[PDB]
Amino acid sequence: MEFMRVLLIAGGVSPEHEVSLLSAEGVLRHIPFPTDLAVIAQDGRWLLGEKALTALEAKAAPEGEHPFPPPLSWERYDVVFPLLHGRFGEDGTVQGFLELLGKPYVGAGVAASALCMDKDLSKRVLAQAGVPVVPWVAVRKGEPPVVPFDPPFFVKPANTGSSVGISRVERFQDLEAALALAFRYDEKAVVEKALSPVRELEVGVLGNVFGEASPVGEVRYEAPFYDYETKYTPGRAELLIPAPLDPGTQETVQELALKAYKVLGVRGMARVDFFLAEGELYLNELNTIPGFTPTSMYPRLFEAGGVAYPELLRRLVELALT
Amino acid sequence: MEFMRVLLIAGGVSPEHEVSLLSAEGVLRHIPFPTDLAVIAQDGRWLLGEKALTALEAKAAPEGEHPFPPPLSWERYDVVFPLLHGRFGEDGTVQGFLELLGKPYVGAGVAASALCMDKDLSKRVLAQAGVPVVPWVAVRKGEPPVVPFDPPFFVKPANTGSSVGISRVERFQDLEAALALAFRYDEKAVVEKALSPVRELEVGVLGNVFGEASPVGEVRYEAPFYDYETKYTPGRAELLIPAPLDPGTQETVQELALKAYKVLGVRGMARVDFFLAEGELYLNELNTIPGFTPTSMYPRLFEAGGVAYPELLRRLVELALT
Repeated sequence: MEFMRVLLIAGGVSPEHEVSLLSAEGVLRHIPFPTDLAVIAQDGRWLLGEKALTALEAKAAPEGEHPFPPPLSWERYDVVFPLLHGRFGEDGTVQGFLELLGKPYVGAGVAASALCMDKDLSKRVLAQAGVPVVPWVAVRKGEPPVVPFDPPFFVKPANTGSSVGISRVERFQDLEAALALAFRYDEKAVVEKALSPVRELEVGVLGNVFGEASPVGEVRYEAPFYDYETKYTPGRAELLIPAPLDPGTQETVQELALKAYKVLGVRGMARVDFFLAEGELYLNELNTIPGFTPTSMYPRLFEAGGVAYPELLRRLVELALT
Repeated sequence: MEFMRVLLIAGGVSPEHEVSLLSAEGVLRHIPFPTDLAVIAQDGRWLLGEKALTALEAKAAPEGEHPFPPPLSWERYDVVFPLLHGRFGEDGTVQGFLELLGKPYVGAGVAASALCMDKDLSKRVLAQAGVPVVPWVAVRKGEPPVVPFDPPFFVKPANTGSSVGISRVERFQDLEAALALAFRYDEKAVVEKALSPVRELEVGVLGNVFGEASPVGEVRYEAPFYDYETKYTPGRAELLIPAPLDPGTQETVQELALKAYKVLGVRGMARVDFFLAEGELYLNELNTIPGFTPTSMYPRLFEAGGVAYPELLRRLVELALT
């Protein structure tokens, strides 16, 4: 039989554009099938063929040669891997386009993608299904906010990512300004109760609707410091795998992740992020297209779960076709 | 100033293709702005310019000349009215495409469109918000059904329309076959408790998120009969406007419709259908792109609400831009 052909799309117009491009190099090298690359420049225009690869020589591609509907053959590929993050990546827009093209693609479908990107709607569905989430309330522009809890809380646009337009309100006197800021990115915002101390845990899921979970990982912040020999050392995000979790908590994180995954009907993959506070777990968010770089959590979690990077990529493609 | 230019897209690949095409003639004649037409043939291919208009000469267009991404200028229009129903019409796919094109369009966005087309997810959100819906349960292929109620119930694929793949189960012995049928159209199905007697009411909403409601209408079936003078007379669907509703029930139907509309963040319009049984109301479904023909309920409801057909069309375009 002939080789199966995959089309990798990377870059994107969201602020996570550089993270995406960074993943491409790794996906191209390890995907177990011949793979072509197409890049979406920060300005929305696409780069195909030669220009796309050259684009991988930089941290970002503000270029763009082809206006949206790119002159791409599409018929030459069995599956499309839209490795794009946030707005115009994980929100169902690209998925919708690919559906109209009749092309099988990696990851969540239109409904699941759009839902998971809306902080309000996703939480409503999860709460309805019995999954714990942090107390929240949605607020729309023009509408009087009615936060049913303490002043320490986050305010953020409902359908965005990368922490853009987000504010941590200390006093109601600031709530007004915070919403006005958020509304600059989405007419709908959400106000979530800020927890403290709290720990962040992340788990990966692989499969169509009924998936398998990876071990649990923890995201820990390392403050900058003055080292005895090297002197100044910058702050850094530390990914702990496996997470130092007590007997039973790991199992509960995994069950909640898989349950939420099944309810929302997610396909292919998802990195589910949680908050752990006072021995209590809270589903924070589901990411249908998690970062895929070597340092990235999702691939490292499954590596610890016994699934090699190339194996992970191969399974994602196979799931797209089933 | 120059005339504003609108692009009407009609037809579609869903079984409601003929209903859509039928609307086009009426929209083209009454939309208060110069409007161009593009038709999506039943085979998925598009018809532009001259061929599109000629297509309006028949009840259906199985033709199609241009493969999906049609050679349409897009830049020549201020707003796009995708008057397509069901699958590849109201499910967020076309909406996603238009978003990537940066084109303002009539009706619900991607999230709301996909949600409203999923019978399971939409009900979960509505139940979460306190809106009454008929008891239901979602069942996925391979999963053991666990219906928490009586045997008389409907079984249907979760994300389809036009009543395709639907079955009315009389006895559990038939449940098996029913799901197998539904799964032929969607890996996820829903089992809803069938009510009886029950009446069907429909209300229209117009606006972005916070809308205004039209008067309430009732859908009544007229059985075929032998007339004294004309003899045989076929069965027919009777649209009663206003619906003969007791004092207070009309007001409750309207409140629930507007509340559901606001929660789901629907934009532009929606025809909300309800079930009335034992003095109890149940939100049946929200249709983001309701039929738009002269006999159609949505336009007639707003006509009764004082909004002329041309006025309705004009407002839909204005909302797309705000």
